[PDB]
Formats: sequence, C-alpha cells, structure tokens
Amino acid sequence: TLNIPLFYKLGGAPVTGDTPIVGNETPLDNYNCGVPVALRGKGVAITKNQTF
Amino acid sequence: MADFSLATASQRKEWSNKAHMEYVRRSRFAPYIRNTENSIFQGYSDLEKRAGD
Amino acid sequence: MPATNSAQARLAAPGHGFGGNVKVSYGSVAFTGTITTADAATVCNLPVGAIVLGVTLESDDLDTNATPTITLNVGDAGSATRYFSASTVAQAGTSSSAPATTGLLWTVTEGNTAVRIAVANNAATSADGSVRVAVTYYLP
Amino acid sequence: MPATNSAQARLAAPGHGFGGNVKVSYGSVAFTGTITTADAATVCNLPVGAIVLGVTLESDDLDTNATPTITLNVGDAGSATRYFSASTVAQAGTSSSAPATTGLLWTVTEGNTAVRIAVANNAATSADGSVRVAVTYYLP
Repeated sequence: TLNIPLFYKLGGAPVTGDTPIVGNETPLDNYNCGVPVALRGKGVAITKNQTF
Repeated sequence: MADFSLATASQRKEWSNKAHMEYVRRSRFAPYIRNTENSIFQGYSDLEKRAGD
Repeated sequence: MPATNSAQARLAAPGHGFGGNVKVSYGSVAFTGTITTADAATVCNLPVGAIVLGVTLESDDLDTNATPTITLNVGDAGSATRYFSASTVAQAGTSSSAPATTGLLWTVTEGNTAVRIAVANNAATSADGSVRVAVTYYLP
Repeated sequence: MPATNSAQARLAAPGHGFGGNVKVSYGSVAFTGTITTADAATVCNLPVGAIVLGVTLESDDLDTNATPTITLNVGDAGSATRYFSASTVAQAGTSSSAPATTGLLWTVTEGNTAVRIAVANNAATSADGSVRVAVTYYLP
C-alpha cells in the first residue's frame, strides 16, 4: 500500500499588542491517505476441435 | 508538543531482508552410517546401479 | 508509610535554555452593542502538551447600573466554565483583576486548545468595553 | 450577538524561543533614619512596550509600635499610586507579601518606566529595614 500526507492551513489570531512569540503556541495540522493495491487478470483459451 | 507535529499514521516503518530459521539438530546416527562391512548401519548401492526393486 | 517518592523519582533537573520557562497568551475581546447570553469569542489559544499555571481576568465596566448583573464565564470547548465560573468582574461597582482558582495544574487535551469567553447572565444596561485574559503555562 | 472574535482573530501562536517568556525586575530599597512622607526611591525599571502581569511587595517591620501607622505607595512618575495604594505591609503587627490588585494588564507608556516607592503616612517609631518589589511582565 502507499500512504500520502497532507498539511492544512494555519488557524488562530494575530497576537495583538504585547504578546510574545514564545508564549502562545499553535499546532500544524497533518493527515494521511493510504491506497491499497491488488492483483487482477483475465485469460482466453483456444482449442483445436474448434480451429481446423 | 507544538513544533512540527507529525501524524501517528504517517510515521515510517522498515522491514528487514534477513530472515531466521528454526534449529534442526542434524543427526545422532550420522557417524555410524557407512558402506563398509564393520559399520552399524550398513548401506547398499547395488540398486543405485542397473535396476531392481 | 506507603507514601513513596513521586512518579518523578530518579532525574536531574531544569535551568537556562530552551525549555518551558513559563509563557503567556493574551487576548483583548471587545464587546459592543447589547450583551445577551448568546455571546462567545476566542481570546487566545493554547498548546496540546502544556500545563496551565494561572489565568488573570481583567475587564472594563460593562454594565453601568445601580444594580449590575453582568456575569462572565471563561473556558474552552470541552468545559464552558473550566477556568472561571460566574466571574462578575465586568460590573461597574466591584473590582476587576480576579485570578483563577479552579482547574490549574492539568494537561491540555486535544480539541481544548482555545479559550472562550461566554456571557452567563444578561446585562441590565450594556456599555462599551473590553475584556483581557492572560493565561500562564509551560511546555515539557 | 455582536460580540465578535477579538482584535486577535487570524494567527498562530507562541512557544519555545526568544519571545516574551515572562520576566521579572527586583529591587531592595533600604529605609533608615526617621521615616516621613518626603521619601521616594526607584526599585526597578521597566521597558516601554511591555504589559505587567503582577507585582509582589514584601517588606520588613518598619514601625514597631503598639499602634503602627506606616503606609506605603507603589507607582511610577505618572501615577504615584498605580500599583499599590495604602499597602500597610511594613507594619510590625500585620503580614507582608501582598500581591497587586489594581492596574495589571496595561501597556507601559513613555516616561513611566521607573517604579517608585513613596511613603504615604508618617511612621510612629521608625526602625531599620528594607522593602522588596518584584514586577512580572513580558514583551512582544
């Protein structure tokens, strides 16, 4: 199988007036998607009773 | 945490190529199987030649 | 007698550097118009793995009546009244700047990372003002 | 209903590093001789763009009388009684270590960056001691 990631956008409020850039944390969003893979096929037979 | 926080389902794995077997303990009758006349378990290669049952 | 040393029982011990030298988050929500119990607003947002130390709530005079009745709640999406319950610091007769007394030392869970202000009781005569919240915490 | 999200309404949000992980300023002014209402001294000095979190005022016993009457004011050059007004923690009968309750979350202006201690009421019998002030704040 094969997993593919995704990052979202950014979400909060602009830290108005006084606030640090060390006090007030954000996470960044992150997700996954996995595609499974399988075998598959098809065949055809040919005789000689139906061929001459 | 609130650094770069990676997902739980997005963490890599790894699979090794070297496999292990199960021990067998070869044979305790092995020094005693010969084709000579003074052996305990004696072998005959007479049917390894031409034919027979 | 079976009161052993803590789940902490073996390590050294923090100082100067990039650890969790304690932090803040500050917001200034501005109330205007008439003030009913259908009010909700984020002031600041918190991490996931963090433990709160203390919340400071300072507001202006929002209900200028002879008998004021405005009443605020401070909390998050899980518990609407987690930090402050029936604050009454926005009244024009009492004093502001009340520190938090409930739910201090606890690890933030997922989906609880936004501090809301909801109005609990209707204002008898709505004025114009603002409400300030400062939340102290740290990280491991 | 018109109580919108704050003037903060769009950004991400602080953690580990060189921001405003909260700070202190500490001074220990030493009073001696006789103590009248003509006393003034700086204990510490603050930035320009900073918001105060809390002021802690601990002192010794300065007036050792059967009826103590010494009384302190803590403030700056703009307002002489901005942080503490009529503290009375230097009296020999009561307890020290009073936290600030007035004027907490406000941005310092220019010319208000020095914390003064002025004596409000005369001491009935002056002793020798010292007064400690710790002011917590942070920067953007």
